[PDB]
Amino acid sequence: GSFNFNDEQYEEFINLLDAPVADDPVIEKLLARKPQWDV
Amino acid sequence: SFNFNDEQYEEFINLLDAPVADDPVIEKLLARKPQWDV
Amino acid sequence: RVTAPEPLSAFHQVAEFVSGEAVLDDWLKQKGLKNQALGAARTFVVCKKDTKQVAGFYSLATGSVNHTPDPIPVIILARLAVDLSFHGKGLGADLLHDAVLRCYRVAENIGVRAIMVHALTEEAKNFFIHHGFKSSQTQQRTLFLRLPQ
Amino acid sequence: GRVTAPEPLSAFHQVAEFVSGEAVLDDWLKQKGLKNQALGAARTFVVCKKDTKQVAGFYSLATGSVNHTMPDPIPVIILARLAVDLSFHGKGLGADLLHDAVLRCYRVAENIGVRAIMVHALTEEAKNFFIHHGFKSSQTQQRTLFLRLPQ
Ligand SMILES: CC(=O)SCCNC(=O)CCNC(=O)[C@H](O)C(C)(C)COP(=O)(O)OP(=O)(O)OC[C@H]1O[C@@H](n2cnc3c(N)ncnc32)[C@H](O)[C@@H]1OP(=O)(O)O
Ligand SMILES: CC(=O)SCCNC(=O)CCNC(=O)[C@H](O)C(C)(C)COP(=O)(O)OP(=O)(O)OC[C@H]1O[C@@H](n2cnc3c(N)ncnc32)[C@H](O)[C@@H]1OP(=O)(O)O
Repeated sequence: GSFNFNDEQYEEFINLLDAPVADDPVIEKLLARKPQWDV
Repeated sequence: SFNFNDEQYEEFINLLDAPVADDPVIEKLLARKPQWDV
Repeated sequence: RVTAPEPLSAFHQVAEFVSGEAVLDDWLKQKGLKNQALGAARTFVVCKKDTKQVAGFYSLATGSVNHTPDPIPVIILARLAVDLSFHGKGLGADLLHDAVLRCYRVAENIGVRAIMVHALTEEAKNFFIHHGFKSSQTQQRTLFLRLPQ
Repeated sequence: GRVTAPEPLSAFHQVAEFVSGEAVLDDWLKQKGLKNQALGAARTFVVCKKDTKQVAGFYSLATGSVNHTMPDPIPVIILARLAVDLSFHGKGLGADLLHDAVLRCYRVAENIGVRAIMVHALTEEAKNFFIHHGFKSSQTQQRTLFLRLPQ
């Protein structure tokens, strides 16, 4: 144990924990949908 | 705006504080039925 | 083949807008601009390209949930409508896409916790269920979508 | 043939004839497994051939922390080891052990609040086994992977 992280190791890790939370696949499809004005 | 009764409020708060969903790959791993419960 | 959503202005032509739900069509024509100016509700429209004729729209409004604990802020997706000329052409889901992403950005800046919907018909309810909204089992035709954080 | 449900490594388990393909893991099991089990340094779960105590596969969970030297502590679970005996390769046992290991770390997270599983991959074929099952590859350290745990 007791692994020691530099500033960007620690930051990468913190960003993985606090990362944009996932959602249900139907909701994920809705967010991924490319609308008829985005060509 | 909106007044919720105790059951309405509870359903709502349980939806907010509900566990975060898992990555679809990870969800498959958690759902896996392993070769020892055969 | 339709323009990107833009905030409702007095220059948008909404007089000949027909969705199939007259309550929504009447709100747009008679209350859209007033609420835009009051800030009570924010309406976004899509137009036929190279025109200002409204093909579809939705309205976002701020609300709060209280217990009969300080109030919990939510966004109300008050309205979403497509003109009958554009029905079943995937525009309704394109507007819901835009509406939900917009509510994600609002959540990041003021911390609203959920999108709330009060469906008028039970067919409207199933439009939202089909796109990942959760149906309240303690209230009729009320749906929720949890927002990040 | 058939294999037993995971159980904690005990003195009754036969580990002398265990070969995974990675010698460092096989040596740790035979020479350090029981001692660390008793000390509580790392905690090893084994699957055996049914009606037997011969180890077909195992993994080790250990508690660790992510630190900055002002005050920045954070507990994590270390998946220190995961190995299948070459006799049991391509029977889906490696993924069955990872399934068990991750569920176990979910239950640990519910009770002590560890934030993530950390994995230090030795071979780069092992790295891609974890990526294939949802683990995220660190870009600031080579062969280090993470899985966020609930809460
Ligand atoms: C009351 C409130 O707060 S908002 C209520 C909703 N609005 C209304 O009821 C107003 C009148 N209705 C309308 O304006 C429209 O018909 C809407 C909003 C219901 C949908 O508009 P449409 O243009 O028909 O939708 P669109 O073509 O984008 O539909 C795309 C997808 O939604 C599905 N869908 C559309 N309406 C429904 C419905 N009522 N139930 C289930 N699925 C539906 C389509 O089948 C399609 O699914 P798929 O891509 O998986 O095959
Ligand atoms: C110290 C540490 O960091 S522990 C990690 C390092 N471990 C080792 O090096 C030990 C030596 N190797 C082994 O014991 C094994 O070969 C392992 C653990 C790497 C893989 O376990 P196995 O039992 O061989 O794999 P299994 O048959 O269960 O494979 C299941 C899945 O993994 C995938 N997989 C297996 N090996 C690999 C690989 N090298 N790269 C990517 N995916 C892989 C398969 O494609 C399969 O996916 P699928 O079910 O969707 O088709």
